Amino acid sequence: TPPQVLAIGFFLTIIIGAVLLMLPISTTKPLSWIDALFTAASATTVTGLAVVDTGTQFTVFGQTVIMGLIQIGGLGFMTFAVLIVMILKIGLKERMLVQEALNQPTIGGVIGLVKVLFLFSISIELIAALILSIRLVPQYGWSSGLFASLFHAISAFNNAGFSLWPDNLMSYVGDPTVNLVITFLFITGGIGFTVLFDVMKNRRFKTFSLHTKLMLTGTLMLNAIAMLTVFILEYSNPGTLGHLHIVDKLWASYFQAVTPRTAGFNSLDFGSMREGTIVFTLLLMFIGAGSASTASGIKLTTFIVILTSVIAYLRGKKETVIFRRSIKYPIIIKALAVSVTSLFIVFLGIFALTITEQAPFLQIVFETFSAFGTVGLTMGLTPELTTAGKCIIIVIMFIGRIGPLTFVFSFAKTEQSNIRYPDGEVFTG
Amino acid sequence: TPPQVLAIGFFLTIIIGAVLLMLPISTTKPLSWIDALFTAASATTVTGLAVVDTGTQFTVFGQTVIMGLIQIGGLGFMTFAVLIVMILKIGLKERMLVQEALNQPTIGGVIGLVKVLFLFSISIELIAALILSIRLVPQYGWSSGLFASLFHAISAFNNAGFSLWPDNLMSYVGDPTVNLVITFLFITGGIGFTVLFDVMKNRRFKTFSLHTKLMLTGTLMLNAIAMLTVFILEYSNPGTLGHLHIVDKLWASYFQAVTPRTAGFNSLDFGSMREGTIVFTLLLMFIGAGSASTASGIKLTTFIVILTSVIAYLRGKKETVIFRRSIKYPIIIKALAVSVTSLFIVFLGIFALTITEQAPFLQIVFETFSAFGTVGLTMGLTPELTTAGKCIIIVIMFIGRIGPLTFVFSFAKTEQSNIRYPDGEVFTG
Amino acid sequence: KQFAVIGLGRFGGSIVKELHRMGHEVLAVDINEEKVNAYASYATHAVIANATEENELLSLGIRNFEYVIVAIGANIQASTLTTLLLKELDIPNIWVKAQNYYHHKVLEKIGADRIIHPEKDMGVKIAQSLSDENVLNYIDLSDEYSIVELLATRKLDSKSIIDLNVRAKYGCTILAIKHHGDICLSPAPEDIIREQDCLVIMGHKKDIKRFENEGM
Amino acid sequence: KQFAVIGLGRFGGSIVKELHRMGHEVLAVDINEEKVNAYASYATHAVIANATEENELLSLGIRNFEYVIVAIGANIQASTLTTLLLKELDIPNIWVKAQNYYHHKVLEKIGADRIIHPEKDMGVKIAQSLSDENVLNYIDLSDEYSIVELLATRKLDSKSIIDLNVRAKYGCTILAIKHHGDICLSPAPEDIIREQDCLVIMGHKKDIKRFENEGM
Amino acid sequence: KQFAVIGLGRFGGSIVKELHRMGHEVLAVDINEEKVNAYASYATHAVIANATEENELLSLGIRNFEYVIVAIGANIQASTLTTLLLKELDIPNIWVKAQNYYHHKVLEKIGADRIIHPEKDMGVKIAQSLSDENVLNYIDLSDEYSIVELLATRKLDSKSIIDLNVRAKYGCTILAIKHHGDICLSPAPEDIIREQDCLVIMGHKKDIKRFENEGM
Amino acid sequence: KQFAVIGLGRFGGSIVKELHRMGHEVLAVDINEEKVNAYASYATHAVIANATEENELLSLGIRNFEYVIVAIGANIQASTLTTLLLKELDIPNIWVKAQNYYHHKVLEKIGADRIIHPEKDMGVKIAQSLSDENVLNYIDLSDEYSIVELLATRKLDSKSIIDLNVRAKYGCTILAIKHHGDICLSPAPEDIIREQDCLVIMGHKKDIKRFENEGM
Ligand SMILES: Nc1ncnc2c1ncn2[C@@H]1O[C@H](COP(=O)(O)OP(=O)(O)OP(=O)(O)O)[C@@H](O)[C@H]1O
Ligand SMILES: Nc1ncnc2c1ncn2[C@@H]1O[C@H](COP(=O)(O)OP(=O)(O)OP(=O)(O)O)[C@@H](O)[C@H]1O
Ligand SMILES: Nc1ncnc2c1ncn2[C@@H]1O[C@H](COP(=O)(O)OP(=O)(O)OP(=O)(O)O)[C@@H](O)[C@H]1O
Ligand SMILES: Nc1ncnc2c1ncn2[C@@H]1O[C@H](COP(=O)(O)OP(=O)(O)OP(=O)(O)O)[C@@H](O)[C@H]1O
Ligand SMILES: [K+]
Ligand SMILES: [K+]
Repeated sequence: TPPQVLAIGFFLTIIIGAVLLMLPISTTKPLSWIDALFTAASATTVTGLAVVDTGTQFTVFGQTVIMGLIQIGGLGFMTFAVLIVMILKIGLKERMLVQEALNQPTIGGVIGLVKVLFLFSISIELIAALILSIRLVPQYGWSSGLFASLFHAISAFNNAGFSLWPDNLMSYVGDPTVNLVITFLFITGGIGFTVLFDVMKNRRFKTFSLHTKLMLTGTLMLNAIAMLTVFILEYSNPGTLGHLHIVDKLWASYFQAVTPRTAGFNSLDFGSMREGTIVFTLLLMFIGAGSASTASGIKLTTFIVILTSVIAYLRGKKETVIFRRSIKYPIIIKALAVSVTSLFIVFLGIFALTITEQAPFLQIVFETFSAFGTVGLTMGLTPELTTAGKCIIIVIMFIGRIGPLTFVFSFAKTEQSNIRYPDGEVFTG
Repeated sequence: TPPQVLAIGFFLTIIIGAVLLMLPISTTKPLSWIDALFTAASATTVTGLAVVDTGTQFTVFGQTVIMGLIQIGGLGFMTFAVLIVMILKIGLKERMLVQEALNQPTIGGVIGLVKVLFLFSISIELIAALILSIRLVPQYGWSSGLFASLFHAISAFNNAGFSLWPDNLMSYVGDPTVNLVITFLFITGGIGFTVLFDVMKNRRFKTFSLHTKLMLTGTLMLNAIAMLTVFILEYSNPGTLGHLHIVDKLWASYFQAVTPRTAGFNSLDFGSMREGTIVFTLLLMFIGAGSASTASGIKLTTFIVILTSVIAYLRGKKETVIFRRSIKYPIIIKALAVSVTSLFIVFLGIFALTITEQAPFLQIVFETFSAFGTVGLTMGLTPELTTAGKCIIIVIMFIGRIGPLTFVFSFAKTEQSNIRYPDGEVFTG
Repeated sequence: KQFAVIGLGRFGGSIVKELHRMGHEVLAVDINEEKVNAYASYATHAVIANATEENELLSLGIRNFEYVIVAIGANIQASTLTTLLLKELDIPNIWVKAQNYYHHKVLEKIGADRIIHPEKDMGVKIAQSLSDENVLNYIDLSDEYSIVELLATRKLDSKSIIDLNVRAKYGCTILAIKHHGDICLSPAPEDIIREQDCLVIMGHKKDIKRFENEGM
Repeated sequence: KQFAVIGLGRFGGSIVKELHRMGHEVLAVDINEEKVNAYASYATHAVIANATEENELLSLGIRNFEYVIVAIGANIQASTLTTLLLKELDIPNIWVKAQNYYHHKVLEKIGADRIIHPEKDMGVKIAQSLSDENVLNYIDLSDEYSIVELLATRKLDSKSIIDLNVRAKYGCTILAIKHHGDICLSPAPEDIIREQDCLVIMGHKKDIKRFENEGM
Repeated sequence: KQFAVIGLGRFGGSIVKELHRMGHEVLAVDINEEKVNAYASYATHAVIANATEENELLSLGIRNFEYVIVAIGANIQASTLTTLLLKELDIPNIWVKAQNYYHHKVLEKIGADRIIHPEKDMGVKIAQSLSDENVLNYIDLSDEYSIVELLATRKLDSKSIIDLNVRAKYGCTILAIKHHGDICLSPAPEDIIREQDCLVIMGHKKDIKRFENEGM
Repeated sequence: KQFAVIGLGRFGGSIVKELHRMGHEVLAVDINEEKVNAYASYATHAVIANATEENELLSLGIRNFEYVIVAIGANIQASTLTTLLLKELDIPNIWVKAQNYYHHKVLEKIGADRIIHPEKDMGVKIAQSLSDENVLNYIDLSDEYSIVELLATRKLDSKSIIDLNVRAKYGCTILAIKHHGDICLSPAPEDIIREQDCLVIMGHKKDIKRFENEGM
């Protein structure tokens, strides 16, 4: 079935990926059973967590395998499947999978979205990454420069989190090129391919879809909240951002407000933040960025819908409405299903890990959220995980990326009861 | 004003309660501004947390003020208001408030519920508490025995959490009388007054309301899960339950499975539990017990509804149905509003406290949940709270008890837009 | 006294609206959702309920009410069933709107405490004012004796109270005069009566119409 | 063991309500939501379902029932389709309500196990009581022989049973007497029969009416 | 600067579609959900609302609008009530669609600012073009004087503007010529007029028809 | 080859059900929700959509289909609009169901690729079988020549294929014989023909009926 095909195919490219990475040519120092599967999974589920450092452990070859898996997961397993066939057409059966894969209600010219998204991807990936990230990165030479400038784009656009070198980009806290060029890439990758195609086509402030409108104003105002949050909280704290010029205090406060959904790049260390900021960063990375998309757990719109729904209820207008175009019921209940599932899974991961591992609590909590949110950010349990803890993070990374729903729908017995039942009074207050 | 009247009246008996407790006659050692308000609030919001120990700091007089406030909050501010007037009738305006206060959809003979609940309360409070807790508690004499046996009932039935003496009842880990007589009291107080009246009247396994049916089977199976959970996890751990006879290992595993919603009594210390159990206890005390009720944050039924709703959606039956009597929509969306509000508040309390205080994370988290859930259980920040931290726990205890909804409805501008708006497509996946 | 208005008609809705303006406790009931929503603001309380279903009536806690008014006048079946329920549920005062003589009869037999024909009653009163262009308003004390408010014709302009007596001539008594809005109650002869001034006379129905003919 | 009542009419609803009062297992089915909700309390179960759709009938687990009653008597199409489904799904006992002779015929041919005309049957019984004001109630043993309950006229007041023998004289036998509520089953001659007492006679239909004519 | 179109008819819907294409602020209102949904894309806003209910009209914030257009032309009751509300709510400009002479009269009396009969008006204009096959389009300057667009017959093919004078002969003046799409505004004599070329004449209504008769 | 069946009638629904059983790609479209739900299992795919709205048709990605079948035969307006849309959207093959001669005409003019009258066609074929009780089934090769399947009368029982020659005698040729289910294709003289066997003859329409008359 459409959900299963998404699942089995996705799982396979992780196994494929793991066997490729465990392969000699890609490893400098011999690699574990569990770690080969974990690192592979995190590239293909575009998470960003790594048990083993990427720049050190993986050969130029293995790092290309990493890019491939990042490319695969970031755009979507099916997207390439369609492209393979396209280049090699196109069935309805196929158009059905694609629609499911790009979480679309309609099958309406959905291959036209696959056409656009891919062409737009490799386009902005190339021009911004190769070109602009070579302006200020051939002080690594050519053999190092052109490969690290490219790798970081494919990782950026796709919201991976994978930086080649040990500092997950702390080195460049202030560098405007790396700041801008990498945020440009990972925010626009984030918001809907819907939003990109819509903005490219319609071209006017007004003529944007209710989705696109919500996404453009939503991503803007949440970023502006989070930046103000990261600034105000981490301003005094000397550990991070205390010892920075008033200007570099921004480039960091900006970046850390923006990276949690769902990029995974470090401008500062996350281990050394006032616990409040971390708490806030948890919420900010439950809510991913966009539904198109590159990745999320429950995606920004979902959050709006459920929130605005409850707000509406509390007033209480009989129907939930944004932007004066009202929101149908089947959206609310799907939102409520996306929401509950994701949270319940994250809770089980937290509960599991406090029994799988001996470690600090907040660190487990941040770790589970970032695993499901395919974020990539840690205060650093990641290298310190138990073999069992790595497993359950691998699971949580798999479900989080594939979507908590389409995972259930893979083993869900589809039951259509046509009969109704009498009303039942039940107090909820 | 039905919501406001509930709120202002409830807030007043806390202020009344605080001024009464700050009064000389009730205190042995002079008491703070903040602490008088906190301890008062916790008795009247039937929470169970105390900054200052109850057995030591409060005179026999002050401990009676504590019982009064516990009685007031446990049954409901309005319940007594109605009784006052009854004994002194009865207007519709009044019947409106009562219905709101006992979270009822209908105003149908709702005073008959007030009649029953009160009479049943003082009835089981007296017979079980005075009599049964005096047959095995006159080992404190008469002046100490007959007062501590009574106090613990009013505290038990009403899900307070307030034990008179320093061990919040650890002393009696094995004592069957205290175990049974106190669980009998705090579980039946918990489940709906609906459930009590219904069981008393209808008297048959078969003829129980959907609510009552859900509550009786719900409370049973969750208790049986939690006991198995507390046992399996805290079995090995020497800190608690490690050094107990296989029989007393039960009386503790039972009690700690049952007390989190929302009693607040200690059979074991919660500070020394494998973090897993605590995580589980968090969830178990987000979900209160019953909606009638004595206390909760988001009540057991609400949890079923939302869960069973998502389960249903995922299958997906077009309508959400339990026990083959289907659940109407207005219940789902209220459940979704109760749910979101409570969780969002608890999150703000956690975020606030990691800024308001220097302390361990898990301990703040457990503290917020238990404050909103009006639980009463701590890993022990309670005495160690900052003056500001005490404030925000007071707020969280106030909202949690009154209901997160009826709180919003007190300052909510009721707007009923009759116009509808066109459909809006929005991706949530 | 607690009031329940079942049926938010033009008649029912006016009772609810008035009793509520007077500041009583009024429960507004109607099967039509839109009607309930409308009278929400103009009642102590509004509820969607089908008054013919017993359990629905108990849910309102109807037994709480001293006075219940059934202002369903178009549907005879709805009205009769509702009132029967109300009598069975031992409501002290049941006031019902009737459609016609026959509907009145059924209500009578099932124990409605007071039956009203708002339209028929207002019909005859308006008809009187149509036929006799002089009578502005009136109230019947009995079948024979009545208090009538009359618009003064030019046949009375600047006439004195004693001068044009009715207490001797027609056996009727003038109770009030309203000139340009100003009111003179139990007026003392002589008083000036201008044209178009409200004259309030009292006596026998036939006697007044005799004064109307010869005086005006 | 298990009963399913499809169609909560006045007839169907009475079967569910009775069988449930007797404390059996009864599934109440109806396409109208409001009907299901109403009989919720008076059935082991209530379900909204369109009995003509197969998948909907399977969802009820209809094959679980020993006896299924189709009390749809106004809609012939609904009734026939439902019963056909039930027979096709191998239900052991199918009892259906029929509208008229023709509907009976269709049901007969599609294998309804027992067909009932509740109205027509009660019609003829009530007509008998109308025509013959003496017969209160009766039961036919065959086309010719019948047990009849008769209201005693003043023509029998303070008469002895053996004195006014029905047996020797008319070939009928008196089975019971009911005076002021008290019941004398299988009475022994002589017994007093007062006016308005229930007299239960048994014999030939023609014989009884001959006794009715000459005795009463 | 703000427009509200109540009633998304063929007429109303065309106003809201045009004004929006011009890029104004237009609120599209309709009681029918399906109509609102349809014009969602072709309006600054769309809202489902019953324009006869006051609270619903206030919810739109109707008092915001400079111009409100009531394009309900089939329902007289809906139209008159709405416009009355709008006038009562002090809207500066109220433009309403009328059904017939009588509906126009009701609107006139309740203070509609401008009343339009889109069908009747377009009727007479089309009728003119039917009767006179030569007149393509026209605009009346008054009851007597008019500017008319005429299709040139073979009676004018390759004729000169100076040669076949309208100014001296008939008292009318030619304003434009359209040959094969190309337009000669204010043409200077002489100019070639081919067959089927749009000739725009101006003068007295009777004068033009005299030219039509004798010239064409 | 991808198929889209708009209108899940008895006709449409049979096409989607068949094409799907053959294992093709079929999109089932219908405005009625209940129809879509029903054919969900019997189609590659089912969607609720109003085929007259363009945006709704694009949402299906209709332009992705090689063959689209409009089996709306009761609503002429629905059918004509839909087919017009499909032609405008450049669908290669549009097969439509027609109601009557006039509907056929409109479809013809708006460029439907093939028009079918499933009822009229099956009408004439069944009528033939009614009139001529011998003809079981047939297929017309042209207006004059036809292959006919005939039920053999006792007039042919145990007759030899050659002995009773149609080839020489009537100018027709026997193609097959079906005795008790067993089939003899292109039979060689002589063969036994029993009563009630299926005889398949081929030739001129008039010629066959002459054989029917004299042979059978
Ligand atoms: N079973 C019912 N329960 C509650 N309300 C009902 C019920 N049936 C009808 N109504 C309401 O009662 C009223 C029925 O009365 P009816 O409106 O049709 O008008 P009326 O009494 O004849 O005269 P008027 O409209 O002038 O008051 C309606 O407002 C209707 O909505
Ligand atoms: N397709 C159906 N499936 C199940 N129940 C149906 C269906 N159609 C109708 N019913 C219900 O079955 C019942 C049959 O009632 P029907 O009114 O149409 O007349 P009736 O049986 O003669 O009524 P009564 O029993 O009072 O004499 C009704 O409750 C009706 O709503
Ligand atoms: N009370 C109302 N409130 C809001 N909208 C209404 C109301 N009454 C009618 N409408 C809408 O306004 C329009 C009224 O137009 P109506 O079609 O029914 O005839 P019409 O004016 O002659 O239509 P047309 O413009 O095509 O000639 C419709 O779109 C209708 O849905
Ligand atoms: N605009 C539409 N878009 C999609 N489906 C439609 C539309 N209009 C009608 N239908 C559906 O087309 C289907 C075909 O039915 P149609 O009623 O119009 O009659 P029909 O051709 O005579 O039926 P049949 O094929 O059994 O003879 C129906 O299910 C109907 O609901
Ligand atoms: K990531
Ligand atoms: K508590």
